[PDB]
Amino acid sequence: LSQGLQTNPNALIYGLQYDVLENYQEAKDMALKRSNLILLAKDRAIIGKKEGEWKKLGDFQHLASFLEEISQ
Amino acid sequence: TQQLSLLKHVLSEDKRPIAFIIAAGCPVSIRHNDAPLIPDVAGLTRKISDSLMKIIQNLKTTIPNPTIEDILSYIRLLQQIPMSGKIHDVENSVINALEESICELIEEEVNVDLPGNATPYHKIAAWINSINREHQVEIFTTNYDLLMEQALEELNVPYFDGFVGSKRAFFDIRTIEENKLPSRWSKLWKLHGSINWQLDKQTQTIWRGTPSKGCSLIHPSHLKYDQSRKMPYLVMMDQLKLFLNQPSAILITCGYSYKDQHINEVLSQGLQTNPNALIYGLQYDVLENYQEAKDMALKRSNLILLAKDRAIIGKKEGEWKLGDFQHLASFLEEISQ
Amino acid sequence: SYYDTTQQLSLLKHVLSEDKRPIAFIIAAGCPVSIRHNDAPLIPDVAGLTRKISDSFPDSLLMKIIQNLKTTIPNPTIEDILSYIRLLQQIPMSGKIHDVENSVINALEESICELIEEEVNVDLPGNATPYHKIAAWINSINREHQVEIFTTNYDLLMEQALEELNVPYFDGFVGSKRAFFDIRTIEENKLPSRWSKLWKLHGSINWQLDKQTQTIWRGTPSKGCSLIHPSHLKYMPYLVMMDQLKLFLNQPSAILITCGYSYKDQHINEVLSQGLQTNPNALIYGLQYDVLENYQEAKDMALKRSNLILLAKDRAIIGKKEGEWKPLFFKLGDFQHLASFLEEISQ
Amino acid sequence: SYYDTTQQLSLLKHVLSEDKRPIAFIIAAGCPVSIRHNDAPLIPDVAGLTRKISDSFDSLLMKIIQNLKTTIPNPTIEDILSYIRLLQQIPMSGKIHDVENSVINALEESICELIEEEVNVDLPGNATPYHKIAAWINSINREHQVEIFTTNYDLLMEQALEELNVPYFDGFVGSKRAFFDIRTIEENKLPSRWSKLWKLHGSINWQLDKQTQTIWRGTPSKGCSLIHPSHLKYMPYLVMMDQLKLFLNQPSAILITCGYSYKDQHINEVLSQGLQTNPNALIYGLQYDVLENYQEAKDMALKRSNLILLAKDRAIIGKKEGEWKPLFFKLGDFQHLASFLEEISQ
Amino acid sequence: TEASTYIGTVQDVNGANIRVVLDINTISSLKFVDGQGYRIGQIGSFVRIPIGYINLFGIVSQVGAGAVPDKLLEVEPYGHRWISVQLVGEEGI
Amino acid sequence: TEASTYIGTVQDVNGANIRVVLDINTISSLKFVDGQGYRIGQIGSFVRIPIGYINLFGIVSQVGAGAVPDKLLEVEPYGHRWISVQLVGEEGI
Repeated sequence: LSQGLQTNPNALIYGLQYDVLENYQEAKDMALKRSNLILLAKDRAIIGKKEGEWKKLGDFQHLASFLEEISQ
Repeated sequence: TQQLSLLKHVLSEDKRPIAFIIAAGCPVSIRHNDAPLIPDVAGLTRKISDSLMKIIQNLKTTIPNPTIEDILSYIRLLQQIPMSGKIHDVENSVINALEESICELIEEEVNVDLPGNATPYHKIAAWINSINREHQVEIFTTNYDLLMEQALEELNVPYFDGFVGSKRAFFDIRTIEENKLPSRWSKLWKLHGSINWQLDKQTQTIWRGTPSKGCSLIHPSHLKYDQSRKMPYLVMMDQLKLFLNQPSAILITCGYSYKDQHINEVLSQGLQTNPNALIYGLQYDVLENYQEAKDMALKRSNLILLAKDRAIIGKKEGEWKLGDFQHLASFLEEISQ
Repeated sequence: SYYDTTQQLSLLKHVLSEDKRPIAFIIAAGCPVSIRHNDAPLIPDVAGLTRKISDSFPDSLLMKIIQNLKTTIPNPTIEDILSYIRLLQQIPMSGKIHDVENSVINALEESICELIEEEVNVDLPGNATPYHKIAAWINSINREHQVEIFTTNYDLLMEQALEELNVPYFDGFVGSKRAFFDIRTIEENKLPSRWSKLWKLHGSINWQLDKQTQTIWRGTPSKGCSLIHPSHLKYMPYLVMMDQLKLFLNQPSAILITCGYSYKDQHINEVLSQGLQTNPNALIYGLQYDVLENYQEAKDMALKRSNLILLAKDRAIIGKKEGEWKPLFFKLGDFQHLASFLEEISQ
Repeated sequence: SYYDTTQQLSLLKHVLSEDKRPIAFIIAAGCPVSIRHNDAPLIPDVAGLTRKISDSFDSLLMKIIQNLKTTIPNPTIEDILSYIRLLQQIPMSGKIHDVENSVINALEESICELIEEEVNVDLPGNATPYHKIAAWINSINREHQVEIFTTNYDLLMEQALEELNVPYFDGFVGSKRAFFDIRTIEENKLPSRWSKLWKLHGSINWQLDKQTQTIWRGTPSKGCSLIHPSHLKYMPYLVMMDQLKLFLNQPSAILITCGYSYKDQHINEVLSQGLQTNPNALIYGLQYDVLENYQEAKDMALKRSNLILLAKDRAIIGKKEGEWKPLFFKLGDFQHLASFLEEISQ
Repeated sequence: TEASTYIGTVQDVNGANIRVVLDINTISSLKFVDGQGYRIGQIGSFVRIPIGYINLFGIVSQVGAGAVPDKLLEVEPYGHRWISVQLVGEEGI
Repeated sequence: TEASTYIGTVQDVNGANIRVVLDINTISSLKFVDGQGYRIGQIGSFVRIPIGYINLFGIVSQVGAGAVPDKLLEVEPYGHRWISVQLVGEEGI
């Protein structure tokens, strides 16, 4: 995935995390390295290789509900 | 902000042949252990002098504050004459030992590895990767460090530096003139030479490989043009001239002190000959510290100069900005996104 | 029933004098033996390396590995022992088989690699070497499809010969100082028509793995650190070179000449088999230097594949029909005679 | 092992009678020595200039000669001039000869004045061989115009070509200062009628104006000249040699050297490179001496196949040395070559 | 696609004078079949035209601009890749 | 590209009467090779045709409108750049 992200800058990845953002050190390193990868978790939202913060989609049933709402 | 946004669209425009010139001003901009990784020309001269000074002051009598180029050329021309030691002492031994000692000290002082991923060179290489333009972005280097192509290799960026092969890689010449190279492949030329080049006693070869113990080609200026076209200096100069003669529209320089007459003359000739070309040479100092640059700007209208204190546009002096390498790299990275 | 050498040689001359047809080569371990620097050969073959390791490396404990390999297979080679050692190193607590533990096998492998790399890292003799003749032949005709060279060796003799005559080539690695391995430019395949290609199917002594970043690079030949591996099991360039060979064999009207190859390898033989079966326009000249009875696998492949030509020193198998020379003959099998023939046909 | 003169001359006459092939010339110092105005030669050869300098000027001159001879054979004027300019490159160079400098700067000026006053000899009447060559130049309306290269410092070519007014262009454009132009050399967009004459080793009317560091040709001043063989200025030499090299790459190009001794080094190398690059190029080397006196020419002939070297007694053609069939081949002399050209003209 | 021993396709018939257009892309030299070197259409060589189950044999009689049809030269005068084949016999079941 | 001693390409074969089209761009001006000057195809001169490994020699027979094929004249009766070579012998191994 790192090789593909480096080779393809136009493509984007929307990797999620059903946990706290700190449990995935490898994901944090990948987000810091490649900007195209977008990492979102319960703790915060890493956008553009930069750590962000909040001010729901982690649940997979909630993800299916969101997909159904988008389709409908 | 008006000046910056003008070139952003030009860079974003396609069908744009790009080229860069990285002088000694960029390596000084990287600081390791609170000191620059590569000392400037004045720093190099001070370090060499710390470790024969009568000839140095004799040159000072006829010339202003010299740099290591002057001393090296003076030693070479002393060596050229059969017995020229009579000018300063004699013994026909001081010139030699001084030459190899200076070469060894420069070699040991220059060969320093790059620090971590925070180097601006990595940002430049990332931007180079991020563009797939029909015309490759050539890079011109007047330094002796291996920093640039080491950073290129650290991000899997293809480049061609005129040498093809293995441990004893030779200097292919013709493939420069057919210019048949992959579009994604970039070109790297080192105008002043490197610290891994080594000549051959049997014939003029100048092959690139593992850095020889003490033997290196620094400032190639004493070969009498023996075996013409084998000197890497002339072929690189012709490559720059042919690139400038191309109907391109972008050329960016950074860290250039404009203290070399050979580059200045060809730059002026190319800018006069090519009306559609553009030059965005910067300056990390006061605009008045570069008399030659000001004279060229007055004589040549196409050249666009930027300085910390002011900026000259179209041969007309203006009034009050990325002369530093780090700022340029950050701006380029922001433009890439 | 009887094959006469003159017509086969004329056909080979006609084939090698054409420029449109893509050409290739395989230079196996049998070629370096055919040149003598001292009274002994310049570089021994696999058998010489096995003998050197056996008689140079209690001795019973060291030979227990060879006995274990012999218990399942015939007399092993260096490749088998190296593969077994690497497989043992794959399992952490695998030293209980011989009760040797750490650094008893780990350092033994390092010693073996150091010995091999110091023995094979030798300089080429003067300008009469057959490699020089082949390099000169390459520059003879301005071909439109450049000649590729596949090697199964570890040394750098071919690189020295190619650079001595100023023959541009691209072995896969690009760069001046570190020479990072490239994967995009190999498969996009937009290279100058003049540039040649030199693929190493088994790696060389200048290949080093720096770990850490876990990236392969080519550079100066270090001491001890090498990538001698035939196939290895690392988490790969080997598959890339095999794919390159298979892709070349798929080109229309492709010709591939093998000199010094023993056909004892299994992966290469199978790849050549699919390459020949898939494209009926391909061709493989099998040039050996021995009696034909020593190559059973090559005999079976020739009996199975029609467009494969096998020419031994006493017999020949052309078009699924074994025969005999009509007055050993066909001295072209040896690499010296092949180089002399190439330099003769060059001018 | 044997050659006949008549077939070689017939081949050369066939070659010169084709207008499709571009033609050029090399007029070295061996041509002026072939014409006698007074009892003395009109212009002495390089040995003559060396002897005249030796007997005309003393201790420091002999010291310089000894220093150069310590590692080099019998010198020339170019050698001593290059040595003087190399010394001038170093500021504190006066200690080599223990002369404290500032004297060599006047000695070189004196030598330049002597040479420039000696070479100004003027041309005799309309019977000169150069007049015949000029008449042959414009005789035929060739579609590719003939270029001329000269290593001579004098102006015999100019006087001869202007006495029979012919199209001419030497690179300098202008009427008062005649500023040297570079662009018009490079586009090569000139009408075919205009002839091209180029001086590789520099003339005597060339003056370096300094100041803005610009070059200009015109009236010859006193003492101020640009006789430099090659010089090492930070240039006409490089671009003009590039022009010669570009000419040698033209398809089916013929170049004839008359009175050339092949003792130069850069010229030989550029000629060899041009011969190797394009196999269709062809060079006629014409000499007036024993073939054994040209070692570099022998090496070039044995190396480059398409170079034809013809001497008085022996001739090497196609990497095979031979001898004339019963000295012969008087075409080496400039007078005989001029008579040949003027008789083939009509 | 096309099997080995392929030369071209028939483009004109005049009773007993067939005209064939060579469909080989290039390199009309030593088309190897069954490990033996045969040459592309030559004056003294034979050709085979299979029709379903029986094979018609023929012999080349003319190669080059002579075998080009009537008005093909008029349409283009620089195209010459035709051969003229004359039937000889056939092989039955 | 095309080396020296090059004249043209074969465009017709009738057993032992070859027809060649001159590729020289009207440069029949004593072509030079190996320090000597030969003349582009002449009535009494020899030509060489290399087939892979062996060279087929021949002697020119007729030069001009005669060598043009039968109907190429009917197409363009103003283009005369053909020669008619008759094969003589060959060199073996």
